[PDB]
Amino acid sequence: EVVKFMDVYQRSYCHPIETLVDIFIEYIFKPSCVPLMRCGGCCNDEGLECVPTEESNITMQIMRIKPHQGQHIGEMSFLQHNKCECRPKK
Amino acid sequence: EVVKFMDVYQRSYCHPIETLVDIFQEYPDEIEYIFKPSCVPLMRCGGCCNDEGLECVPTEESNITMQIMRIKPHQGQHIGEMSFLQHNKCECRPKK
Amino acid sequence: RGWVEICAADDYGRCLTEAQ
Amino acid sequence: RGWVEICAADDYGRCLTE
Repeated sequence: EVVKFMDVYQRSYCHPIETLVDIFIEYIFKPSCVPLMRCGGCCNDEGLECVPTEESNITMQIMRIKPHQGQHIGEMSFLQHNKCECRPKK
Repeated sequence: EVVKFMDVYQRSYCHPIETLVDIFQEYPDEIEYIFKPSCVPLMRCGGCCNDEGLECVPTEESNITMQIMRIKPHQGQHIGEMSFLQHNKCECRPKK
Repeated sequence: RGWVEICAADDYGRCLTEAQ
Repeated sequence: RGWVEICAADDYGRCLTE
């Protein structure tokens, strides 16, 4: 039926949100995209933007496939946004 | 803690995911107004497919109603209901 | 698309009350 | 970048040795 103002306001405010980010002729990676925390959402006025303020890395198993020839599990390290702030644009 | 392949794969496959969408994308002709918040959380198709000849697109859509504040600079503000597009179902379909 | 008025509101998004 | 091999795997991502 209707999402209430307080809830729209809180859920939309600048924070880390799960984002499916593509990893990038010989190999295919699977999956080709990973789920990572990325700063998003909005701030109280158009002069402010949501930016990352604390970042860290997360390791995930990714399969590397050489089609019709082989397929190996490997680890890859990706960037995470742990914390975000609204700051003046420029 | 290393995320195991099975979890990375299930979590990133094509599906509707909460996306923070600016309101001007859905309401572009509203330059006389400031909306607050200026963006809203919506389910939109995201994620990847198993083949590069497929693409993650919506296969069922509907609208969702949210209470938004609409500000007229120097002339007060009102709360109202606005309606936004959301994706209910998504599939990996041939690019064609 | 579309707007359905609910109320005139304060700066916090809470509806204003009538004076009388 | 920096993909580090762990093992040859099956279709489910399990090492073939598993």
